[PDB]
Amino acid sequence: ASLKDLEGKWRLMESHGFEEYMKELGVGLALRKMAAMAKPDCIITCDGNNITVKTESTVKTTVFSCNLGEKFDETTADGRKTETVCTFQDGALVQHQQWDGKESTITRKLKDGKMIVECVMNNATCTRVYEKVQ
Ligand SMILES: CCCCCCCCCCCCCCCCCCCC(=O)NCCO
Ligand SMILES: [Cl-]
Repeated sequence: ASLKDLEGKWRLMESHGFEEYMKELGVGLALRKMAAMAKPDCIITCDGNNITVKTESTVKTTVFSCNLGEKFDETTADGRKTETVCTFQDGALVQHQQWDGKESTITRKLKDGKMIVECVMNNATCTRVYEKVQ
């Protein structure tokens, strides 16, 4: 699996543990239900080391653009202001966020033609499965 393998337009097909993950993040109920219901597309572009992740929905669209391994300031879809580093490790794009002495990691990996997005914060894990839009 490679970084360029992640590039493209992706649609959410399956989600597990998302609500609990968002609660661990501190997302309130109203916002949680909105997030869970509006099921996005995630557009990723990989121009060399320069990685852009755009998450699009009818309710909110967020984008970050980073260089691999360089720390950057991210404003997340729920409004957290984090310091983030993306790395590439064992076939996965690893996005590590830190804010308020807390941390979360989001891993994106191509498995069997699908993008698997694993989100961890503390004891709360979320798995989200995306498929490539034709
Ligand atoms: C999928 C993005 C959430 C939908 C966009 C926000 C919609 C409503 C606005 C605010 C509600 C906040 C929802 C959770 C935001 C960030 C949690 C991590 C999302 C993520 O990377 N999730 C892994 C999949 O990319
Ligand atoms: Cl930002």
